[PDB]
Amino acid sequence: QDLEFTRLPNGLVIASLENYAPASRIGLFIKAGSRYENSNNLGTSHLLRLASSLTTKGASSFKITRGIEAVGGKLSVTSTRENMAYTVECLRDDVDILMEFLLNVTTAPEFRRWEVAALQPQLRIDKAVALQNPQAHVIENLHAAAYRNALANSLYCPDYRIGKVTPVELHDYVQNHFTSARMALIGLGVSHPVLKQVAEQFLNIRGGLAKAKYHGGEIREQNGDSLVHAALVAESAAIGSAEANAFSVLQHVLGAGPHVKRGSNATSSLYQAVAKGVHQPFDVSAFNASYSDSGLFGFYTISQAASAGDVIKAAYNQVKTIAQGNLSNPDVQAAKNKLKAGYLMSVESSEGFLDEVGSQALAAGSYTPPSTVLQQIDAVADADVINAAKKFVSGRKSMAASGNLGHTPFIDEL
Amino acid sequence: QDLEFTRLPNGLVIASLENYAPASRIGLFIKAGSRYENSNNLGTSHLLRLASSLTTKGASSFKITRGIEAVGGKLSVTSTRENMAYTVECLRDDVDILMEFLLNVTTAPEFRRWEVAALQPQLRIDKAVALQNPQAHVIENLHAAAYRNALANSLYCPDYRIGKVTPVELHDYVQNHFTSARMALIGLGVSHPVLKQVAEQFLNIRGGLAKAKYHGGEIREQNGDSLVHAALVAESAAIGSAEANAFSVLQHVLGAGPHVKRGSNATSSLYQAVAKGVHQPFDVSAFNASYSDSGLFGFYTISQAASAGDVIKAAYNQVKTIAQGNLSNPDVQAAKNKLKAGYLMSVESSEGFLDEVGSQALAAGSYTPPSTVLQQIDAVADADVINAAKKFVSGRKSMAASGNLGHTPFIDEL
Amino acid sequence: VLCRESLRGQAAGRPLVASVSLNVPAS
Amino acid sequence: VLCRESLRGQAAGRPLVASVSLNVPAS
Repeated sequence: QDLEFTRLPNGLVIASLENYAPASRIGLFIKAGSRYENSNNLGTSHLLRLASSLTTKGASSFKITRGIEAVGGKLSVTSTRENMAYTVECLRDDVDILMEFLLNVTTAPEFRRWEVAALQPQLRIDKAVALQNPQAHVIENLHAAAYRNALANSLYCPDYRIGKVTPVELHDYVQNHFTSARMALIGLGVSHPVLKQVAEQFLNIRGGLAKAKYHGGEIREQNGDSLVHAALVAESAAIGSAEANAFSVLQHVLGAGPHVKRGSNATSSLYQAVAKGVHQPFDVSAFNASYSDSGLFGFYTISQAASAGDVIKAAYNQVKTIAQGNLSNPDVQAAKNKLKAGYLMSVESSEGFLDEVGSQALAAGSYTPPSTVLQQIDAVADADVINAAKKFVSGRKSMAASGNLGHTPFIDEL
Repeated sequence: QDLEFTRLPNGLVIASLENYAPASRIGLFIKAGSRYENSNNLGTSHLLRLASSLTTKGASSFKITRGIEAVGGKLSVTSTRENMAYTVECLRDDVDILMEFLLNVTTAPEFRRWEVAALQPQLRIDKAVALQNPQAHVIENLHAAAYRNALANSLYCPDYRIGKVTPVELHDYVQNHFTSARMALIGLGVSHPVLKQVAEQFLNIRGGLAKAKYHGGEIREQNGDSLVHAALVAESAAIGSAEANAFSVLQHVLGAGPHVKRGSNATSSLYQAVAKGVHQPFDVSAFNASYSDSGLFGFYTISQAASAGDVIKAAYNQVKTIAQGNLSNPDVQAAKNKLKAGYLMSVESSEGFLDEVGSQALAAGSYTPPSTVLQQIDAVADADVINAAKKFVSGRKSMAASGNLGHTPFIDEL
Repeated sequence: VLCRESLRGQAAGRPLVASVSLNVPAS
Repeated sequence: VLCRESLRGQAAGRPLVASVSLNVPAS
């Protein structure tokens, strides 16, 4: 009932936890997110995400699908800007069969010409569906506006590339980024000796391996949604800095979203700030993204098209308040309780815990128990929070919007 | 054999010239370009350009097409950012029939629901064809990057609007912008008394009526063309300022394009500047756009994708040279001769002259004979040219590019 | 969306995570 | 385009003018 963690000579982290539950769940996490694409292979990691049931050396495309379904299985693939994660769930008696599959897909895909060719239109489908959620518009643009290089890359292949990702490119991406050095093999409901064993033999992939440069920019998308999404961010702090915890707390001061169904959000600075003047449909939330080597911090509005000027300003002003001192301890206590509570809740599940343990394994090289985390959140000073707010107001801005942007301001309109 | 020009009480300019040629050519020019769209009716003037043979009060959709073709006719519609121009050519005996058509299309279109509905997909066709020329990509983005309002508008409807321009919107656009006050009725090969007559009765449209605010921006379009187009501009000078003539001369110093088939362009500053180092396919030219209330001046590159850094820098540097003094009188003489020659040549034709006379009628309110123009070009000082170059280097930059932009710099990379 | 109630909770504060599966819909 | 010769004259210096017609192709 304790997390066991080991690192191999070759750099591969292994974490497990025998909780003797009826279900077993294994993740292979990989420093292989969209940030690792260059201007020449854009979209490759997207295709790679979609491609997990193509034929491998060890099992046919048919065998992966039928074999996993036989036993009530699930094989699944997640990407952020920085990581990819291959997860298998099943009943505990069959982890053997699923590990076999997981190792095949990550260790020896074949990416046959005809299968890859065939999968190409899926790029468009998966992308098209994704872009239905207008948050994805704004957020992907936002990253593109903010950075010039890696974190700039969108997670979904750009149109000009759909049809045009090659077998060779898929191969290169895997061979170059799926290396022992850049993987974490996480395991809930299995024995740690057996994970070590598996990783020693089967994840022995010879280590085949720029800082993200935030520049600041602005990207507008005209349509006629009549609701305008906008995000406004400044450079923040990377994960693992105590600055990072400062921003996280500032996020929860300003308000990152609702705690009550149909809520008024009495406790959200931002929400009440907007609402003191504009009395119609809107939403607002602090945005906080913290990456290996950078971070974005700010807020996101959803306003009427006509009201976006009035809303974005009202929101920005609220952050200026914090930056110029106005923050009670009541407020910062509320913030920390929220963050503390929300953290613990986010690791309530098998899903959430696995993601956290694997996440940390890559990012640091270690496990931080929830107790220590809470200490680090308690350890943030109201001065640190006022500093983080100061940092945003004064820092160089990146912005992205979409909607009928008639009354949506440019950065240089404050 | 002299240009006759009159202005009505109601503001409508009329210019004619009886050259007793076998062909007659009438233009109705209108302050109704894309600049006059707001964020709510984007694309309307595009549809309006495509719509000229829809049914009018006076003649059916059928009658316009058949009637004009009967007599070997041509009816045609041009847009810039600032103007639209309806032109009819024919044999001189039939101007009566074509004037009838021109007046119908501009004075009383019906824009029936079903016809407008039906014309909608043409928006996509005309647009799709246009965007084949990659210059259009860059130049339309460039305007969008540079301005925040009118001159920002593209001449081709944005995708989100194709299908969605309404009869009502077409009507509003015509009723609001096709007014006596904002028109010029130009006429080569017809009697000026008869143009006055026509305009007095038939162009009596009651006058139904922001400065373009240049902000400066940057728009990148990733594809894989392997040739990178880029334009880099700074705010310039509006038409009618003597500053404007200064920029025009600077354009011809730096080099605006080739005088010889297969030419080396021994005389083009820019071309030789790039070519001293990069010895492969490229092209470069000064870009100069002068509008009612603003202007863009700079250069456009077409380079290898890998070379764009090296080319854009080499080009920018050449302008810095002019700005820091280095300009002989030999060079400025060459420039003026080019501009002078090219101006006179651009009005060699019926086409070109009509466009010039109509252009001026709107922009000033008068005709400037070519002799006076040449004086104004002669009247520019090498000091004025060095100033114009100075203005560019120091002025706030707008940029647009498209291609594989891997080695294409951002503004802030100089 | 036609009301604050329904609209709220849309404002983003998660940098995005794309997840696609074998036998579970993409998100 | 595979040569300087052919490439030259593409660099733009005309702000664009869209022209569509009745019986002449668009440009």
